[PDB]
Amino acid sequence: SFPKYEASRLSSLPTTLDPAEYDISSETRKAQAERLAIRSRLKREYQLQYYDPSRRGVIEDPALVRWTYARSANIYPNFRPNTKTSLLGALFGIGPLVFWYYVFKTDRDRKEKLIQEGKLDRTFNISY
Amino acid sequence: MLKYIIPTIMLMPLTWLSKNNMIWVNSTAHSLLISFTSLLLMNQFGDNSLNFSLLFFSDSLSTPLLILTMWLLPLMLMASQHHLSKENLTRKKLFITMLISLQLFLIMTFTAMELILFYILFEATLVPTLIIITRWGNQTERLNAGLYFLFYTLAGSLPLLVALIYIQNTVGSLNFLMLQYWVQPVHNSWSNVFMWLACMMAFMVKMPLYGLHLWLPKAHVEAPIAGSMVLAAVLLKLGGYGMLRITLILNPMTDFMAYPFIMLSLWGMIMTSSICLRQTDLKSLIAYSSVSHMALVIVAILIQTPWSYMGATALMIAHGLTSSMLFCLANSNYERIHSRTMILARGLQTLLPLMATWWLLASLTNLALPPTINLIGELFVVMSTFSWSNITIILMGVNMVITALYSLYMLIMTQRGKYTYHINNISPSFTRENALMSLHILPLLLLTLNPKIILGPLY
Amino acid sequence: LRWQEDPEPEDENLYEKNPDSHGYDKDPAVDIWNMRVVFFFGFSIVLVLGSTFVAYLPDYRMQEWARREAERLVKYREAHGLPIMESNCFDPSKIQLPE
Amino acid sequence: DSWDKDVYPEPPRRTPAPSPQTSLPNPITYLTKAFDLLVDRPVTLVREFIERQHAKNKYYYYHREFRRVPDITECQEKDVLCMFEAEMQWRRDYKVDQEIVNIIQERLKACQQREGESHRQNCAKELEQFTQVVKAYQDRYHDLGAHYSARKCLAKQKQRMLAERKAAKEAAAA
Amino acid sequence: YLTHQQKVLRLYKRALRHLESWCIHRDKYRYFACLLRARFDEHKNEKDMVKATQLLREAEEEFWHGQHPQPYIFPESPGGTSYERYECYKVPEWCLDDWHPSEKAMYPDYFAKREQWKKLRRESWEREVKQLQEETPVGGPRTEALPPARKQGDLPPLWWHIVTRPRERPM
Amino acid sequence: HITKDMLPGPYPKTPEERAAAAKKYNMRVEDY
Amino acid sequence: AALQAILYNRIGDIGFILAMAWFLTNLNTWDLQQIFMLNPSDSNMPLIGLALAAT
Amino acid sequence: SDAPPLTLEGIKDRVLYVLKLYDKIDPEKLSVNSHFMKDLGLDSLDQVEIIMAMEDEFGFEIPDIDAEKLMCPQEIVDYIADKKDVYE
Amino acid sequence: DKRFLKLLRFYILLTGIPVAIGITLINVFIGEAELAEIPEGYVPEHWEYFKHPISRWIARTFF
Amino acid sequence: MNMFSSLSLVTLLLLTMPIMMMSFNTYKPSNYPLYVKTAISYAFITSMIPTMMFIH
Amino acid sequence: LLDLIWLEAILPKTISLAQMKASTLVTNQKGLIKLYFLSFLITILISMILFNFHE
Ligand SMILES: C[C@H](CCC(=O)O)[C@H]1CC[C@H]2[C@@H]3[C@H](O)C[C@@H]4C[C@H](O)CC[C@]4(C)[C@H]3C[C@H](O)[C@]12C
Ligand SMILES: [Zn+2]
Repeated sequence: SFPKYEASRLSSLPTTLDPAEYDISSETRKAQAERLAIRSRLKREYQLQYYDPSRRGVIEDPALVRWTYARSANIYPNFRPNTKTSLLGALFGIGPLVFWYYVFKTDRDRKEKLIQEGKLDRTFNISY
Repeated sequence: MLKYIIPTIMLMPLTWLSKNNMIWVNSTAHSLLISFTSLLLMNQFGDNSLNFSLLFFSDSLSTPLLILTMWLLPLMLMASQHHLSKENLTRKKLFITMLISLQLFLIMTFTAMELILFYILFEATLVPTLIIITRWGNQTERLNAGLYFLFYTLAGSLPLLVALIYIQNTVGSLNFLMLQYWVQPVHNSWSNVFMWLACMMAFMVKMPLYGLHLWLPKAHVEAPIAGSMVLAAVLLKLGGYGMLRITLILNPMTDFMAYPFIMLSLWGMIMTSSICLRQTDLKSLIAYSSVSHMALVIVAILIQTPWSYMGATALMIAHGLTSSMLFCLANSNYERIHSRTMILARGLQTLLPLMATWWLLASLTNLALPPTINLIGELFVVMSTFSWSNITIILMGVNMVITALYSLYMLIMTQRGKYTYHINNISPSFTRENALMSLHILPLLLLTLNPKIILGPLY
Repeated sequence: LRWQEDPEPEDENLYEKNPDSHGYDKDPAVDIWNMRVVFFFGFSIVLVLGSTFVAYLPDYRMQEWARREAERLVKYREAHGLPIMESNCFDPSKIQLPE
Repeated sequence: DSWDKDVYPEPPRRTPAPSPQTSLPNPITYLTKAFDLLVDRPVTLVREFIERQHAKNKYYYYHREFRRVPDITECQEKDVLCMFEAEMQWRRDYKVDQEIVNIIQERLKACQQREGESHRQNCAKELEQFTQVVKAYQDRYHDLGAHYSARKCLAKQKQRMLAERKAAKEAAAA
Repeated sequence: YLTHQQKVLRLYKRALRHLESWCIHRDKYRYFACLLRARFDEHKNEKDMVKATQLLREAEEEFWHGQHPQPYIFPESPGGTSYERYECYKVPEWCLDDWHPSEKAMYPDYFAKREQWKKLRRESWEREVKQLQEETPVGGPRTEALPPARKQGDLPPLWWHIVTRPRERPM
Repeated sequence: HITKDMLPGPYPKTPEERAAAAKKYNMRVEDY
Repeated sequence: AALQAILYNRIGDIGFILAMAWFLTNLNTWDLQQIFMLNPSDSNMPLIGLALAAT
Repeated sequence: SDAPPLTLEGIKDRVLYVLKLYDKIDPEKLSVNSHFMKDLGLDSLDQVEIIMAMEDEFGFEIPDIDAEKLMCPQEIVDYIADKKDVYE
Repeated sequence: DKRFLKLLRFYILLTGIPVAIGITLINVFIGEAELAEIPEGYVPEHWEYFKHPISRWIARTFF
Repeated sequence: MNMFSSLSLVTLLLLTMPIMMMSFNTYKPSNYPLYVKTAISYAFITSMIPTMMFIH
Repeated sequence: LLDLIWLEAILPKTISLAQMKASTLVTNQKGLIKLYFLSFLITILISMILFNFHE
């Protein structure tokens, strides 16, 4: 009796239970060899100028430039006003504003009427 | 007000006629003397403002802003000494000339008694501001930032010019002393709904208001050190200051025309504050923080109550001495590693022990830690808005929680943690950098002893 | 190449040529004096004398005067058995209401 | 010599006499003597030295008194030289009336502490005065907004008077 | 990757530490320590790929269902209480170039020998660069392992950041 | 120094663009 | 852990700001001496604010 | 931290001590360069338990990637000396 | 970092000590003023409505 | 009351003395831990006199 | 979405885009004397007929 472990985006599937990690062929093994190839090709480019004694500065990291350039300055050029963007924009953008306008219009109007009729307790309210 | 205009002009003859290795020493010395003499404007009385002549007056709203404006010119000269070391002598002189011109227009903007003179000088602080950003920036995006900055302001200022001229013809004058005793209620009609927007829109783009705020993340990020400090300390308060004066001739229509603007600001705080948590650029994070704090200022002015106007002044002065410090602290890192990304240079509390203390004080003030003047300003606004509507506590409270997350998060990411291994040029902090932060934080804490001098005219 | 452009100049560490540098200028004679004016006028003249000047300002916005004034009125008001504070700011004998 | 006793009332003191009933010593009595000898006595000597210095050079600061002037109700419309006189005076009354309320709030707050657990009953006189001056203040200096002016205050009074004199007709004409 | 031979060993070591948590006591723990070892010996000799993998794959399912929710973690291991407790004192060695002469004259011997190490590093650099170029394949390194020095007068390539690392207890 | 070609950009459509992008980000055409 | 404590304390401080606002508006004071003397009868809101802060 | 400083001599004595108490290794034919596979006849499972015994002796884990690569008491002594920074 | 603090302390106290010394001497030997009723037919100068000697100096010399 | 007031305030100020001395560098290093501990002790005794006057 | 896309989409980007399009229509002329003067005729006929500028 070993109930299945059901994962989610907040509970990753353990590497020791993933089926793909127990069925291994030559073609699958080849990929791991080349993933480690790039993983080792970049290491030396870093370690050739990391260990240099005639260096006083920062090591430019293109992997970081691409990450931050994509996060800020490459969103609009890749935006199509489709239906997903349109509906979400209206719901997220203008949706909250409409909600709060009527929540405060109703309250103030209700609070206005009570003071008009003089049935609101304001005995000691002299700071506003 | 001629005792502060002529000396500020005389800096330019001093700057150009000085020796070639004393332009920074002379300019910094006599700017501080002008700042020292600025204290004479605290002669305010409880009933009548101080009226020097037909052109200039200084009540309690402008005295805190004049002193802050004149106290930054000495600091912006210190901050610019480094990245202008490898610069031609003549261009360095022109750079100082632009800074002195900006101070001259600002000291006159906050003192002008006529609203037309206010508009001319309120608009004249765009030429020197635009030239500093575009000429002496660093990124290619600086040119596109100057365009957004110029046209956002002018797209709203031109309608204002048509309202002030109209008001003079239909009232008789724009002198602010007269308008107190000659103002008449604004009848509710479609014609006046557009007079109201004309008078207010020109000042809600410089605050800035949420929605009309895309020029701030570009101007305050691509601008040099001197431009950013003045931009987020002295040029955002022009809109807030202008509204405090222009809403004198907009009652009772201000009661029902402020709903679309309060809601934008109340929900603009949460939105912009949330955007801080997920920023990769350290300068940008400090740029969005300004929008969040100024949204309290806009709501404070609209609700038109004594407790909002008092806190509104405090939030403007306190924010100026906090944002300016944060930019200077963020720039100290940028003058060593040469990359604005926040996650690149981590663990700096093990290499720069004293500089990790200024971050803390600046960060502590940003999150409104009592009893600093940031808290007094924010507390008062949170009291006035509660009377306006009880439910406002839900929105105002959420901002305080989020504001603590991104202020301390910035502290943790850059300072705490494990230092970067391949960053091997983190030189010890200079005296110049340390003196720059001290002049930001020491004034910001002494005011807590005597806060009455930053609470505006209602006090 | 696409043009004859100078190579990016390496950063200069100001602590090398002048280990006692204050960070202001590359000329040791200039650097010391720049620090002195920043420290002297900035701190001694503005943040010490300035703090004293603000502390000892004459009564600011006559806040104190209103205190003595009120004490006089409260004494007078209670001595003669009048209300401490009226509910009308302007005497309702100089007002002519509509109709 | 000190603050006027009429503005800030203080009930008469009632100090119980000591009633020891044990042979053990009283640490408070001894510590009081030590305090009066190693602390209180030196302080008095220095103050008397400082007090005598002020006697050599004595001078006065006077209380500013404002001659009263016509109020806004006596000012023609758009006559700034008269509205200015009436508005500035009205403001000095706004500042003073605030202090009048503050002095009452000290009295109320003082009584509660002095009365200890019996504050509900023995401070009713102070509380009643507070409920009055607050009502008066709220009538003449409330809901005027941030741009308060004599004109708006007069408008509020002329509005309340209309309701007061209007509502009376229906009630009084029974 | 992890060969099937390596997987069991990791599953054995990790199956003992967790089993140690439940038992706590030495007497009880040793009793079931032997029993666990037997279950690995009763099938170790089999050399069938399908049967071998299935048992290992099936054993992990049992392991997951029985893992202690709060396994013992060493004080300075990943996730432990003292992990990284002393990262705030490991100052990089290059910080000593920025010292003032006043605070270098207090340690004349250490800064005299440091020059010896500094002089050595400059002399041994060009040799290390050359050594890697020839032995590096045409494409590039295909594994993460440096070659040792291959003659007198040389130091192993890329040695400065493995030799001069901060001590585990700087202060 | 980062050149234009070594930055993110528009969504690829053709397999050569996918293969070219996988080299830009230092990955493999099978994982990118 | 350090940031977590700030986050939870700040959430509670919403109740603390709520109570100050209510006392100032409905009693015109922050001192405890005056709050006790005026002894509000409708006090579900200010006291729930303190209860939130206490949590 | 107010604890005795490990020494190259001290570590070597304790590595051999644990092995000499293991009831699968003849004490007399155990030396400082005794391979556990050939020179002593122990499979890979036994080497896993030997590592666990050593770390319990010193109270600091050795990773799996490195643990399998130690098959000699000298290697154990050197590895511990490298983690604790022993130079004498 | 230490050198910066020494300069800040030195200059804060460069004028701090005389100001602390000067303020004390004024209070001990010149003291405050006393409140008096305005004599009949007398118009006090505008710097004769404040208490502290230092404040009356600001009123007379600057404001 | 004369003594009750003075001894209640001196408890608070005494605790701020170590901070003030350390700020302007008016202390001796290597002894601060024993300095701050001693200040608490004398602050504990000074707090008792107000307490005893309350009990009585 | 609400800061880098839509608030950019509505006011700044679309207003600028319209100006670029209009500038093309006004400046995409062919430099013909024949085509310019033929338009002057249309303006006068429009003025006299549609708007009555002749009166
Ligand atoms: C009294 C206390 C411990 C005495 C003891 O346990 O033997 C000692 C330890 C270090 C001392 C302090 C340091 O010597 C630094 C200061 C030097 C002077 O004694 C004045 C106070 C001063 C701050 C001292 C007060 C006190 O005497 C201290 C605090
Ligand atoms: Zn640099």
